[PDB]
Amino acid sequence: AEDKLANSDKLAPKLKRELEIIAEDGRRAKNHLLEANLRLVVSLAKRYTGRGMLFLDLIQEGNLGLIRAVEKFDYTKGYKFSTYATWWI
DNA sequence: GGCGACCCGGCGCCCGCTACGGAGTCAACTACGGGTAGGGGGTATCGGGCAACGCGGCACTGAACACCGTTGTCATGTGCCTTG
Repeated sequence: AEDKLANSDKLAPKLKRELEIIAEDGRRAKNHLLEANLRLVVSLAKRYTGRGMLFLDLIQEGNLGLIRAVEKFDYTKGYKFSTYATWWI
């Protein structure tokens, strides 16, 4: 939807708003996924705590890795998101 | 419903200096791609060492004059002897 909106060719206004709405719903689902995986990322932050970096800082950096991973994740892989994410985390 | 205790946090300090011990720390991986950094190779540019000239002090050139200084020199003046 956002790809089609990004193109310069003219689209109908109602169709453009529908595409924007679908992209917004995708954004909402993205944040749903991130909040779901917050627990995994804090677990992996535990896994590297106590090495001179504050635990919440490690959590935040892992969260950066998490947003990267979701930005690079899709169902085309026949695996759960948990297995794929942990590498990027 | 402001007083009221009380409660609680929250804070704030807690004589002076010397002099007086040591120390030192548990949890991935690899692939790429660039960029720099070093290496030697070679090259234009700057710096240090010798030959030709110029001075400069003095030095010789004494040669040619000068400065006293000396014994050359002397035509011309005292002293004794002979004659008016």
